[PDB]
Amino acid sequence: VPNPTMPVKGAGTTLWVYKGSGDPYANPLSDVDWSRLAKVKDLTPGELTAESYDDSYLDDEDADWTATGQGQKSAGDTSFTLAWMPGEQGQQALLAWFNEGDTRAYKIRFPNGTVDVFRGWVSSIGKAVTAKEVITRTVKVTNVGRPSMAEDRS
Amino acid sequence: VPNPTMPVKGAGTTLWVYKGSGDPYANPLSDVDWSRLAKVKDLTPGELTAESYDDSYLDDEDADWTATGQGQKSAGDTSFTLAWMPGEQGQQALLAWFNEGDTRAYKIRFPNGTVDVFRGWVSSIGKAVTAKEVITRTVKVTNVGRPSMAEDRS
Amino acid sequence: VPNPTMPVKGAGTTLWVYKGSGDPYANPLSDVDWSRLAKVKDLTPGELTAESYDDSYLDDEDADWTATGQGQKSAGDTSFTLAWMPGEQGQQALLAWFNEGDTRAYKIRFPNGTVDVFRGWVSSIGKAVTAKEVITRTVKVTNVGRPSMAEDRS
Amino acid sequence: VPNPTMPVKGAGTTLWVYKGSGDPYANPLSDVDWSRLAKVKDLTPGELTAESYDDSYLDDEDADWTATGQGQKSAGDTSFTLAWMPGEQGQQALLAWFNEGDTRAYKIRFPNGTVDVFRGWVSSIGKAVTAKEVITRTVKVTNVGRPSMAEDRS
Amino acid sequence: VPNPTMPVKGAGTTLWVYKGSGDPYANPLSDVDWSRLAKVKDLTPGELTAESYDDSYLDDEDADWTATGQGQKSAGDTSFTLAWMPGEQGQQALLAWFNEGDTRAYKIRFPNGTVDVFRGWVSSIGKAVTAKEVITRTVKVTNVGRPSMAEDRS
Amino acid sequence: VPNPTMPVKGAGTTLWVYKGSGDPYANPLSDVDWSRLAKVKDLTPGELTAESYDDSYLDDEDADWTATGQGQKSAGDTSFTLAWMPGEQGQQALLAWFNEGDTRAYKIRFPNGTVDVFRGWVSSIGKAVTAKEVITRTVKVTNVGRPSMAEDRS
Amino acid sequence: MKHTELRAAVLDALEKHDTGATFFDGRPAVFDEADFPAVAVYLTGAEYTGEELDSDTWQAELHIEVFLPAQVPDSELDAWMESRIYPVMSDIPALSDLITSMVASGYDYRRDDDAGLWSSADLTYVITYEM
Amino acid sequence: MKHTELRAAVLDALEKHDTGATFFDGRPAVFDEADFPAVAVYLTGAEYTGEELDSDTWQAELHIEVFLPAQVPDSELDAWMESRIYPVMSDIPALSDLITSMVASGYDYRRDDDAGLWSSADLTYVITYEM
Amino acid sequence: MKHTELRAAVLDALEKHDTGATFFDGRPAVFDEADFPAVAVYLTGAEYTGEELDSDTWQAELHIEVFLPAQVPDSELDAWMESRIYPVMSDIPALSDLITSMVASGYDYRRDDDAGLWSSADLTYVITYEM
Amino acid sequence: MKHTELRAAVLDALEKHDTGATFFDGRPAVFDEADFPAVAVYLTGAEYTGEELDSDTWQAELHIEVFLPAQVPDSELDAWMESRIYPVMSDIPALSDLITSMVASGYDYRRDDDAGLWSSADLTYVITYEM
Amino acid sequence: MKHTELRAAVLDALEKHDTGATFFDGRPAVFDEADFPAVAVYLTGAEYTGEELDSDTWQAELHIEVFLPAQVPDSELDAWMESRIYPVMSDIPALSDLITSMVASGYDYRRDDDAGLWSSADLTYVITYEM
Amino acid sequence: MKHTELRAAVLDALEKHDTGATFFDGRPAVFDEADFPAVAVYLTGAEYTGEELDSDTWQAELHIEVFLPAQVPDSELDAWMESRIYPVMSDIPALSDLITSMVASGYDYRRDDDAGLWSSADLTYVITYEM
Repeated sequence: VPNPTMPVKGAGTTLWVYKGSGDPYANPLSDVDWSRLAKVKDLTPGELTAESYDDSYLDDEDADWTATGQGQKSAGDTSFTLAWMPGEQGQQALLAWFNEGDTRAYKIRFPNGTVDVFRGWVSSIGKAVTAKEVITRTVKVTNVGRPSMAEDRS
Repeated sequence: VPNPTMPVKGAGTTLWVYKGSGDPYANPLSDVDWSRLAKVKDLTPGELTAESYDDSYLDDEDADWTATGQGQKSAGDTSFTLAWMPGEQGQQALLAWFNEGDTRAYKIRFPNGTVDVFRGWVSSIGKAVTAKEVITRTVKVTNVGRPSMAEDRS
Repeated sequence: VPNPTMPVKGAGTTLWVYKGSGDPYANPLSDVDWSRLAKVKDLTPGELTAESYDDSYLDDEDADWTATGQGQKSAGDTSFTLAWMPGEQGQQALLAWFNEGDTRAYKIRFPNGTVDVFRGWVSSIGKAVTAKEVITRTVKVTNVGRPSMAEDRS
Repeated sequence: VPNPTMPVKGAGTTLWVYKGSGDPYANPLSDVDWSRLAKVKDLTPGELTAESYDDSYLDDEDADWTATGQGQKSAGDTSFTLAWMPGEQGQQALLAWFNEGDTRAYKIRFPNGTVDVFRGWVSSIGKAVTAKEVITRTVKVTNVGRPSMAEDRS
Repeated sequence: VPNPTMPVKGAGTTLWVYKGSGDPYANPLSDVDWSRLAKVKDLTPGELTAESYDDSYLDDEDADWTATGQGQKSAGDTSFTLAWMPGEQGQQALLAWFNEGDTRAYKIRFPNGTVDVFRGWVSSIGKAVTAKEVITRTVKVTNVGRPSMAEDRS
Repeated sequence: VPNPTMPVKGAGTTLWVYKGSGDPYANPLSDVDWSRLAKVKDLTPGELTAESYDDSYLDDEDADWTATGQGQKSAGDTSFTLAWMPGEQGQQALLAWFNEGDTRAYKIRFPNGTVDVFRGWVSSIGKAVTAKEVITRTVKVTNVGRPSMAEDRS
Repeated sequence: MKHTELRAAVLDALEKHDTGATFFDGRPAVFDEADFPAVAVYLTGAEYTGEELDSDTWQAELHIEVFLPAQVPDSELDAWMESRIYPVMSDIPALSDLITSMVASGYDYRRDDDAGLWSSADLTYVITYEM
Repeated sequence: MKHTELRAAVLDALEKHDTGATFFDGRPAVFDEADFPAVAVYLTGAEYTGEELDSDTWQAELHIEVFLPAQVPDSELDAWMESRIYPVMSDIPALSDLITSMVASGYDYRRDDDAGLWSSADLTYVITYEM
Repeated sequence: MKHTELRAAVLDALEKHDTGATFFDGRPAVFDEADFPAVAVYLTGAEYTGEELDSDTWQAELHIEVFLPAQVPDSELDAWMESRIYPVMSDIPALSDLITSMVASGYDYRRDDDAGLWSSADLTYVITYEM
Repeated sequence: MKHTELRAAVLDALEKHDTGATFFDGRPAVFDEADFPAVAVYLTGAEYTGEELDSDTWQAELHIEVFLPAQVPDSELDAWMESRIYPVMSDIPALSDLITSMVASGYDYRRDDDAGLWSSADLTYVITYEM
Repeated sequence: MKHTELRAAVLDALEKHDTGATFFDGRPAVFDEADFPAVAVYLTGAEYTGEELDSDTWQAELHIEVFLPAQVPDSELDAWMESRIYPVMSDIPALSDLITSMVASGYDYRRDDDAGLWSSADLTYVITYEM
Repeated sequence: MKHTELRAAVLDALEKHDTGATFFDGRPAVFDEADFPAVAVYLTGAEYTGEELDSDTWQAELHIEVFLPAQVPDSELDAWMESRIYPVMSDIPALSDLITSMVASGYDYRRDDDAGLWSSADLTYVITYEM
């Protein structure tokens, strides 16, 4: 039984791409109108970050210690790799996403029962060929806007 | 029995976040009005530093050896990683701290019996997913202003 | 039996170079009028990428989170190494390709049954000599224009 | 028995900090009016260096080979780590040294019988915490002015 | 028996330096008027390369994908190390080549039966000394002009 | 018996510093008026080098391949480490060499029977302290002018 | 935590399904041919992980091993490991309270040729808990 | 998935070619001089790979071992290992459904010097599947 | 410091709780079926750490081993190891004077099958002191 | 390719020079005092390299082993190993068709002290071919 | 340099302190129960380190082993190593001439269970000298 | 090159100094208590270095080993290695023509306790030559 208040294991995580019309943030728990990607061999979600803003004047009395405040936040870049399958609809959809410029929505569903949602455009598409291994497809997506985190919903 | 004179081991260190109204430096030994972060897997406290100020005039007799004095000190950045528990109040508090710009006070309580207090804002929120491992939340905090060290109190 | 849907194993990939007259994208499945490179020891196909276009105006309501759009895509660089055979037609063709600047077409045929087509000019030709190992020829190709992926055809 | 004319084994080195009034270089062999730091876990003394002064004109007969002369020498930075003892006098003295910017004198006493003296201000104070290890305090000192080497006295 | 159209292993490669008067490219298979360097411990022939030339006008219809053509080719740098034998005429010739600025022709003779000829000047002369190893002389040559490859002859 | 023709082993190399009046290059085989350093634990003689000079005009017919000629040569930097013996005259001489700006001459005598001579000023002086090892002194010398190589004499 | 509780929980969740086999708790397991289907559960090789600063963490390996007579076809042994033991051990509500993380490890077969009286097959797990 | 299915799928397509050899399914195999050229197939050393996030992955090593009388010439064993087994084992149409990846590993020879009753030679494969 | 006082301190702090067991100080320990629940304490594998420049540091492993009759149930050893030895061993006021650092390490069970007369289980610690 | 013709080629090129010794093709070789020199040739330890994408590659070690009576002087074994076997094995026109790469490896001596009936010395090669 | 000088220099200053024990110089040492407290010094495992270019350097391990009757309590052995041998071995004026560097290594205990006649414990050192 | 020449050169340069000891060339060496010192020289473990592109290079270990009766004091063996075998091997004019590089390695002692008839000590060298 999934429990948001206890640690889980990463196994079982699935990746989804929104296709259709509507608001992706409205019902992230929905599974209708959501394409799915099969057998992701690795998945590293993007790292949220922000840059420092200097808060210092000439009139300030104390200047021994620096003082900075949060500046402009930005969602990171999400990169995952998955088995190369030119026949499936999901990967043809991925290359359609890359070839024509667009910012779509993708979603991550942990075994914990919470759901993480992002919006962005894809930036890189690569392969990996080896004599005795499965051909893999490597994808990197650059996020835009404000992500809807997993625990915004309680 | 805690003993400041003798060396200790790092096992048993706990981290706290100040919530409420008052002066965080007034009673760092206080444990009331202090939220706690549970299940921390790593903790590297920030490293203090300073810049070099050049003290050299052309009127000086000797210039064979450089002469520099301390410049502007600055508290470092504190980073810790902890198990992903989206149901707990502490991590929802962390993400609330991140999305809206603010600077608060966090505290480190060693088993030695001394207490370390900083002030800063959060700069990064990351996550790590693995097939056979617990999902971990990685946090980085950029300190602001002047810290209150452990042995400022005697 | 080749099947695009199922995962494939990397063994069996072959590389071809277009020579002659026609349109390289007209029939990638064709094997006539296509030279072949024999016994490559490694093959890393290029990694498609794109650069960010900043989408920011001072009139916007919120500037907390960055917003960018896809910029100028570009095919990557393809690098492969193969056994040094100075007397063969294919490698003399490679050196003619390098010395006389041209943007020809090369093709990768996976065992999966799909075919990948690129266009570019060669940027590096190198060699590796060892006391107890086969002399090898290392090649790097810089792609140009818009490539023809294997999944455009269905 | 210590002997400066023979190789020595590094074990047994102790470090001292001058406190009080007088001239630090007057008697480096003195042990009165010198505080001591307890059980340093590592100690890497600074590396003296200098920069090149270009000695070139257009009137010189030959310019095939470069010609440079010594420029501005400078003492290095001394870094040592030692066990965290927040209650002891020496480490409170270290933090007083860092917070109120001053340039003092520190000394290294080798088992060989020679004594090394430096002068500088502290540039970094750091800490390291581990699950099953002793909490350590890491210090970096930036030297200033002219050092007094061990073999200046014979 | 040497055969160009088969893989070969690099054992038996010999390096030669042209001394005398004539055209080095006239008969690279010749061994008369060609000094020889003995006891070479490593040999990495130079890597050919080229620069990218941007071919983009604002009048073009499409600018989604970058378009670049070959720029300026250049032979690489060839480096080899060989045992320190100050008595041999070859190494005295090498140091004469270095001290007195000049560009000459050097040649590589593979066991395969083909011959590779370059032209360039020397850029580095190093040495390596070890307690239990043979003193080695390390040389680096910067090619100049156009090389004459192995399979330019058929 | 030393033989310049045959390769030698690195063991037995000794390092010398010239003191007195005369020409160091006159009799490098001399051992009178030459101080000696004792127990060098490592010795890496500096590598000679030169920088490229562009040789290209607008009137040149061929511009596909780059053309460069040798520029300004320069001797390298020689670095050695040796056991710390503050009582010996040689190391007091080294520190006298560093403290006051000067360019002296140092010489390397291989077991092969040849002698290598350099001229330069010292740039770095450091130590290395370890609980279970000999205190070592690290020296780095920056060469000037034209070195007299071991193969200039035959 | 207390190894008694963990083994008790595993055996409780493993007994509910019909197997008709004697179940042994702990290393000492003495049996003749009459009670041949025999399943023994034990913990081995505990260590101090030292993973988290907050509280203690330990690592131990959980073993489920079944005994079947020699010369039984390998196919039959395959069945116990892949049809009976694997589905029950994936989800057990009782374990989730005590164990922070459970990870599978490969099962393996061994036969006795000195005397030819038994042929076992154990399934290995890795347990991370708090003591 | 079920090791029974995989061994059956291998043996079915290994039997259609005429070899005139007794085939043993599974590890236990007992014979004598009369029925001697005997080919046994078994799976050993299963392990949890944990390669992909989506679902389970396991690695097991597939074995095809052939037993021939001692003092048989070596060249005869070469033929059994290359000509008969290696071509058939490359492409099994019924295999591709169950196995995601099958990688060859070298075969090796061993003889019995204790008593001189048997000489075997097994081909080893690496199987990656889903359970 | 000297190993004698360290073992004396640990045995003193371990005897206060009632256990009704015979405690052996040092490596040699000879007994029979009468005084079976014996507990022996010894130090082994001392080494020169060479950690700090100031003064000498050494590492040694501290063992606490308890002997129980063969065929005693496993769960009994579990309790003896955890419930009795672990709580007392965590905090001992006398130790902190001598030992600069004390780290736990896993306990392990060993049984005897050659003759079936004993079955022990020793908890291991790592000690860093100054000599 | 097939191991048979490779050993055939080596033995053919090795027999032309007069040596006056029996040659054994393949691993099994049974001999007595009269047939003392012996000179057996065999292949061992084949593996799948997977170096090139185009086609299959394998590695195997080629052994040439010579038997001489016990208590024969060491220098004789040397003279035999180098002078006879090394020059012929360097260049063989027949091998170059089959073997893509042949690399030497050191020879080694071994004597029998259990009974003192034989002393051998084998030269080892590494072969990279295509199957 | 000359191992005889080094062992003599150790034993001379190891003998001045009153111990009343037979001292053996070199590896061969034969005794019985009468003259039992016996301390033997030997050098083992010499090796060419080649640390410096100027002159030859070697590493050897110095051993000081003491033999005590079997079933002696561990307390007595601790005493010889920590009270009698460690303080004397730290500073020897004679060794200062011959030894460039001498680093301690941990001592260890061992007992004889085959026959129960002896129990020894050797302190180990690492010696770096010039030859 | 030819191992015969190298061993011959070493033995020639080693015999000129008076030693009064039987010298054995090559590994086979049989003797009894009369002709005891019995210095034996042999080469072992030849291998293909593959260091230089120009020509072949090999690595082999040169052994000089002396046999002395058991229970002979350690210091006397020390003498043979330090005062006899070592000084002669530093500079030998004959070797310099054949060997490109000769590097020392530590000598080591060994005694026979199965029967107590011999006690040897070999000095190891590393040889890099051309073949």
